[PDB]
Amino acid sequence: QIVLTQSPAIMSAFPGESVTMTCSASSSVSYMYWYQQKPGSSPRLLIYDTSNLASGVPVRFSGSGSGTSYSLTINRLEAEDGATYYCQQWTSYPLTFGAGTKLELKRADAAPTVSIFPPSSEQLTSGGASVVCFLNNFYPKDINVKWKIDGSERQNGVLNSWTDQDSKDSTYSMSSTLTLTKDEYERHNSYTCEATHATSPIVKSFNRNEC
Amino acid sequence: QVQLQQSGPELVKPGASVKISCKASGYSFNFYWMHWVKQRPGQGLEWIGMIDPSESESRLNQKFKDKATLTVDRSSSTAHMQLSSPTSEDSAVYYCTRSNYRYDYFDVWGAGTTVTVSSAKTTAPSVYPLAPVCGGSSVTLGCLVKGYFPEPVTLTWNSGSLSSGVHTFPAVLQSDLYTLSSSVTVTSSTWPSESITCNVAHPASSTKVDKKIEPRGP
Ligand SMILES: [Cl-]
Ligand SMILES: [Cl-]
Repeated sequence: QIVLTQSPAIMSAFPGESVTMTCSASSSVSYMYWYQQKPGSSPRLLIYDTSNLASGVPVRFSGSGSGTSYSLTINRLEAEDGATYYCQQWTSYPLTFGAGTKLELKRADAAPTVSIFPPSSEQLTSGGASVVCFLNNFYPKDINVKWKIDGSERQNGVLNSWTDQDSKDSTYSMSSTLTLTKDEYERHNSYTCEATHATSPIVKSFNRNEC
Repeated sequence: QVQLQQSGPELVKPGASVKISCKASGYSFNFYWMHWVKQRPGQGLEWIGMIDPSESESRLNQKFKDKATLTVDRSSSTAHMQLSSPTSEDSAVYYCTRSNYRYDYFDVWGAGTTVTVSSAKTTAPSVYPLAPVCGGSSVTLGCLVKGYFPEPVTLTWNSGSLSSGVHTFPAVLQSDLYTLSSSVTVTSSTWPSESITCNVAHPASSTKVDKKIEPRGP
């Protein structure tokens, strides 16, 4: 029942920065182990017996510590290093991991490329109507997407999904889907999706049945 | 050539036991302990327990004492984990992972088995084309995969031949059904003269659909 407490929970840095994350154990441990988990893959051993690098782990990674306090350092972060990092103890059963530090990357601010799509004919035959907007290749992650129907904000029926940070260009992308009934879709004219963060918003719109 | 091969995604209804398998290869099976690890969103990594294949000695995390049963089939170099009376709390990715002979670490991992414990019905998606309205250097098209259960679906563009400029967004669950979408961006002169088709498979419902993205007109 050795509880491992990792801080910070979430962090980000530019490539080139030195980053350190800590793992505090509720009672003394003999060694700390560190695992790296990139989104969508299995955890992989990074550092064992406190400071020994696993086979193939580059020299930018180091581990240190003793007693109840341990740390992992990445000296000159690289874009590929985005992952969640877990410490792990093998001093007493049950074996435990910390809750992880999710490390992401910083880059230059980038505006999204925004594309809007009306309901397909196919969907309309089923009696439903979804309007979709893609906000692609932007930074930072925390963008606001706002839907308007005939110029009134619509918040109900909006489903958003972000991609994991891109491991090559450090951008995010998101898809926003507004679902209405066909009946409701057919009684309004303009559909707009608006992307804002800090200043001018990016606005894409269409008018139903105006071809 | 050290590997751990895990079984595919499982859907089970609450109360119905689930068994997942982990086939080892490229090493001498009896010499190494096999561990199991549970991963749920927001809940990091939890160690379930371990088993010695040599004589099937096992040790479990007390948290899972009445939940998980670990066995091995020495003849087929396969470890199994069985979960009794599952609830939605048992939905997770489960990894098997081998411990190093000399050191206290996990040195090879399987790819994980995703277990969904749900009473929701297996449902086929509807796949809808996303083309821009009537009428830049590029054009973005898309594909909306709406209303399936359980995960996963697989989505490709032009059978896998269009792989760059793609964003396929993680599914989102709403009222027992998932919805996913994908975007593809090409040079503005590429489409519609070159066809672009979304290929979607949902193995659970034996659904395989190709949807050509057609331009919108009057
Ligand atoms: Cl079913
Ligand atoms: Cl749905």
